[PDB]
Amino acid sequence: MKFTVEREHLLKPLQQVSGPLGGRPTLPILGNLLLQVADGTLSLTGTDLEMEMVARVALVQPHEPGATTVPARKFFDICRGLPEGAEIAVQLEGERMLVRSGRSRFSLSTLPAADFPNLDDWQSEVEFTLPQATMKRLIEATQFSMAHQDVRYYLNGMLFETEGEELRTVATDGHRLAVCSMPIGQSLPSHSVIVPRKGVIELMRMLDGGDNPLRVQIGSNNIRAHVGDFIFTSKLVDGRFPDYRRVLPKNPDKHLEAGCDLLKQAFARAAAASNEKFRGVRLYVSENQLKITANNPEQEEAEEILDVTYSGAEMEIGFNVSYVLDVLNALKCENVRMMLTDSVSSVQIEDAASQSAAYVVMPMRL
Amino acid sequence: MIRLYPEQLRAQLNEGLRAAYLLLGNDPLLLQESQDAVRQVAAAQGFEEHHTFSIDPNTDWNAIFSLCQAMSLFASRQTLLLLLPENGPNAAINEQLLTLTGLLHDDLLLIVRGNKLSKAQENAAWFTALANRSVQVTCQ
Repeated sequence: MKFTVEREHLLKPLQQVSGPLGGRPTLPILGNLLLQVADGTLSLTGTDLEMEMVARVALVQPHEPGATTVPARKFFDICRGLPEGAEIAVQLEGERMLVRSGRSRFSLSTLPAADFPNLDDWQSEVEFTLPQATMKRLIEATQFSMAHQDVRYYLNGMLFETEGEELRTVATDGHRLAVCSMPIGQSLPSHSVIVPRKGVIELMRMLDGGDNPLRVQIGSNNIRAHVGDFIFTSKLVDGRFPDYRRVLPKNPDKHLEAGCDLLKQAFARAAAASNEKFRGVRLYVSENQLKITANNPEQEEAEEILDVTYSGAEMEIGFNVSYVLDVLNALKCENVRMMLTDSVSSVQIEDAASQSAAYVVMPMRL
Repeated sequence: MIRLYPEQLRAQLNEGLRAAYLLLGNDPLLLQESQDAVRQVAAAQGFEEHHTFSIDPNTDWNAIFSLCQAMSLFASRQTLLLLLPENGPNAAINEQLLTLTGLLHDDLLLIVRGNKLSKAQENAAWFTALANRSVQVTCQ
């Protein structure tokens, strides 16, 4: 194989495939990138065995088919170390790979492409297309609620499910839950799968909002996303994600509505006032009013009252400031709505305008 | 406070499950076996959420304290293990553990671990609280 590429075209990709890896080669070959040239394009592939990234690069100047494997980091630095605008002619020769540019010329060791733990193709059970911005919104609106290293592994990821012309994502960690749905103008069979935390993060990263629409493929043990010249593949978590519909407060009767920005500000100084930040906050709802207070049991305290739109039956309930603020920051809007029940049952925060996204937070002991 | 050796755990943990378990002793297998016995009989009755902390001068105790403070959407009870330092509780670990003895409710199964309780140190305000309500497995 052989190819010549403006240093600028090869940089972005080189950096993408040999991306979030770099812990320690669990295996030699794993610290290598697979380079394949065939039919006008150059394909670079990186893997950690949980998820793989592929980058396609159009070969405009003369090129020659072939395939090999080379240390991802070293090769990247080499390229990154050349002056910008410099063309980079790469050529396989023996069991070494030559990188030549101007008069700088290096040669890296290799390992047979055949040995690269490349994923042998699979078959998608479902697939569709949505704007990159739609996927971005779905992941952004709910990813902060994923579990992290929880013992219930099926929680250390994000759920993806379809029904009708809609795609939704739901994340949870036992305590708070986020869910968001978006129409994608396509009749989808209803399906559901858990994408790993690390997979979601990467998918997130690779979205540039841009014109390129995203194209998704859910297989049976993997999920794939083509965004322009990149292709992300990840394994799905093998577990049963809990039913998010059974934990949404049922037929709520207590409903308050306030200014998002204001609710935030109040919790911010209920936090600042708390010397025991694990204690959290204590809210009190009464007709068109909300008394919030950082709660510290052995000290008397200053409470701040807010003018809110509430009514029905007054009550008190404890909350973890994080959870709540997380939701307010996620619901970047003017007014927020909250639906309650008990001082022991969950609550549901939501934009007062749209209902794409919904958040369920479990109250604190108090 | 009951005091029963590693060997007899399967019996006392089978009949009664405490809100606290002090698995002290510098024994490699006994300690493990005992906790793997509690986290075992635990899972039995609703405890799907487990946690663990390496107690030192860096541990985020709010995570802990606010953890005992939280309520789960799926009612999954929790098993809070703690890997105390090999030289017994430190200067003030006797304060937070005291705070912790206060945070304890029934869904939360505290499980402290380490080696023989610091000679006479045993007096810390916390150990005192747990005293009546828990079990002390001699994994020595």
